[PDB]
Amino acid sequence: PTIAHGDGRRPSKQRTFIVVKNCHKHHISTEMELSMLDLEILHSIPETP
Amino acid sequence: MKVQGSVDRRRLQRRIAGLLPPPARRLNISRGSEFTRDVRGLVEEHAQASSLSAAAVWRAGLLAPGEVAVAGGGSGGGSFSWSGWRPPVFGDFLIHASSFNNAEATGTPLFQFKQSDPFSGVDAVFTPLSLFILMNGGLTRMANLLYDSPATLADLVPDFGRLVADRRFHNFITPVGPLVENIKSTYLNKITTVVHGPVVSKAIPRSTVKVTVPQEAFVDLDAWLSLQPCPADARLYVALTYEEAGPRFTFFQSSRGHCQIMNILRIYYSPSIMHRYAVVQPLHIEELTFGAVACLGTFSATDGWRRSAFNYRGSSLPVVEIDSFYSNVSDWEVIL
Amino acid sequence: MASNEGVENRPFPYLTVDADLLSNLRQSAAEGLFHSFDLLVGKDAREAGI
Amino acid sequence: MDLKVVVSLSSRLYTDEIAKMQQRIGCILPLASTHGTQNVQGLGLGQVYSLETVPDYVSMYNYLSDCTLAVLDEVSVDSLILTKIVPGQTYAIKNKYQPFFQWHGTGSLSVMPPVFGREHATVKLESNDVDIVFPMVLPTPIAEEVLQKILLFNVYSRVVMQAPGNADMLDVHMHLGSVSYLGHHYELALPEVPGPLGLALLDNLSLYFCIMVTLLPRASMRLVRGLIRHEHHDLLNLFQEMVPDEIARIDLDDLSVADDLSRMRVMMTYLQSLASLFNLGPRLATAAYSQETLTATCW
Amino acid sequence: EYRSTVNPWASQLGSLGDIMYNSSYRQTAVPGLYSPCRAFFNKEELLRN
Repeated sequence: PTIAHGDGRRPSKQRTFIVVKNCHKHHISTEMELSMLDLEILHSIPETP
Repeated sequence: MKVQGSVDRRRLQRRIAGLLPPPARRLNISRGSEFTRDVRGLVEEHAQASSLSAAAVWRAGLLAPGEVAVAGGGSGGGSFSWSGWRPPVFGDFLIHASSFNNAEATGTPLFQFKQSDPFSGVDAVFTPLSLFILMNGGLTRMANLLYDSPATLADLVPDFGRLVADRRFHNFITPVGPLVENIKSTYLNKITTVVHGPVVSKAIPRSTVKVTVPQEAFVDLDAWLSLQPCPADARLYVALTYEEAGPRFTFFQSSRGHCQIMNILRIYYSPSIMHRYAVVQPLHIEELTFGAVACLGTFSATDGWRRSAFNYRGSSLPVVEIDSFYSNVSDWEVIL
Repeated sequence: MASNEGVENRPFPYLTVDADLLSNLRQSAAEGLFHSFDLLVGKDAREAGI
Repeated sequence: MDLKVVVSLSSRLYTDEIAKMQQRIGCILPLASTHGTQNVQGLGLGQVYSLETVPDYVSMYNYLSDCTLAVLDEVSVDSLILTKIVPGQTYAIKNKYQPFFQWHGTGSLSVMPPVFGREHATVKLESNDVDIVFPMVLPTPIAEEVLQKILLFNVYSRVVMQAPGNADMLDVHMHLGSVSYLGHHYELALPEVPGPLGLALLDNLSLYFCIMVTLLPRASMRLVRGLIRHEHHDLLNLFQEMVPDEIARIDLDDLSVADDLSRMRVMMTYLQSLASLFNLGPRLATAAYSQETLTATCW
Repeated sequence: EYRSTVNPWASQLGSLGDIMYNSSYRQTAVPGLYSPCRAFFNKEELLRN
């Protein structure tokens, strides 16, 4: 908005601002190692206690 | 209607249906589930052994066309492109039982001297300690316990006087790879190593194999040298060096690269080249050569080569051990 | 490296306790606060054979 | 099994550089770490090749052979997605490097630093305050040709320090300055000061030369002597009627086969190891290339 | 206001201190070490603001 003034001051007419905001992306990762022996005996059927 | 061409639809779809599915990766995760039938299948790796039954062999999947066993028989079969797991290529050697000491670390890298008698049936194979005694605290006390009467090793190599003089000893020695299996027999032993493959134990209850080198000889080339990258792989090398004192054997580790390593080894051997070239031997025709280098395999950087002792005969020897080795031998490159 | 001649890796049935043992642990073993310790990482963090 | 890196940018990039980066999709550039997620600072060749420091061209080679190459796959506002190059896999790679050399089917490619220019390689990311410098790849026959051009300059520029000679600095710039190709001449950017690590590579080369010079076979020397006079050949046209005086002075004794034989045996072992000095970088094998598609299948 | 500088040998463009610590001429320098005077003598670092 604006104010009305008596002097010769140059009147600023209607004004609007258009503003834009944008998205940011974040990534995350971790690593874990496992033994082939465990990954394998996961598959086998155990024969003895 | 006319029989659709020569090709038959609904018959190629079945045949291609088997070829289509690739192996599993990138499964979605839920903390609620946190262990599923889906997560299991992605992890299980299908060991290749059996209990010796016609029905039990079908269970494990040994009778499968691909080079590696695919479990479940036909089920889950036809992927054929999964982590490119390549089986190891084993080698079998017949050895004089008095030449090889049975108390060896099961993982020690081996070297075969190429004999010069045609149509033989036995071979000459040396450990790093056998090579020490042959080439003539530390290895001196320990190698002499393992190998007494060094004559029996000198009998295998009858030209050793001549070969190390003309500086052609290295090209008759071919690296073979770490020990995997050893049968202990009275007269002619039977040794099994692994050449060009993931060094893996063939025993029934699996145990991790780690190649072992005496700490006296093993020299970390990367720390002695000390933005630079941190790559995945690191390599093991051997250097046979003809010096004034005599031939010598050393092991090296670094992840720089071949063209760089051949430069670092010349800087590393600069004190010892000057000495031999001034004290004893200035110059001759054949005697020009200094040494050679070969590559013994690739192992994972950031780890491996812990230190440990080798206990035998009430005395120890400090030894390094490398994990997840992958044997890969190249020929000798002359350094000078 | 450096088991320090005191530890057996046999798979025991361990007992869960509520206490907080993590606090400032890494820099305690690194400087010898306690002898005969072991440090297992990744593939090595598994039960041993029987 | 899974070979993918997600390089995350801290700050959004501008609409002009997302458009410039997309022209490079299918190009190789070496990243520092073999991890699933990374920063942009390890991405390019930019740290070794900066504007504030002189380009060595041999420390840059050593950076490539240590790093892990990757193929750019996808470009967005906040990411760059790549697939790393590991030994036992096959890849599909495009020919999109700016000084344009055309590839053959079933040839071998070579990876070398941006020899032809700093500006040809970089896509400047002024939004993220980084310059992403791509390496230049060539066919193997021409890549070795450029590597030799660069090394001899490190010697001859130093040998000719400040010579008013019209012959000097005009012959060594017309001979070594350019690399010709099919209907083209490509200028090389050569360093004003030959720095270290480039001379230290030529020191190793000399050591091989000091050895080989003592064991040269003489039968070889007497052959060239007879041919430069009696016969006419295109290979020997380099030598004019005049014969190198050194050879007549080196070769005086009569030929003996048993000596030239063992001279050849010792010498051949040095060339076999000499070859390791020249590769100096990663090599690719290409099995299929489409002139129009601009896509190889490298291995 | 009354003086131009305190030391021309560092203020002026081609001067000694500028030569030593400004990036335009330190091509030969080893990139590892840290220079405190870089923030004050570097041109891009001054004009970034």
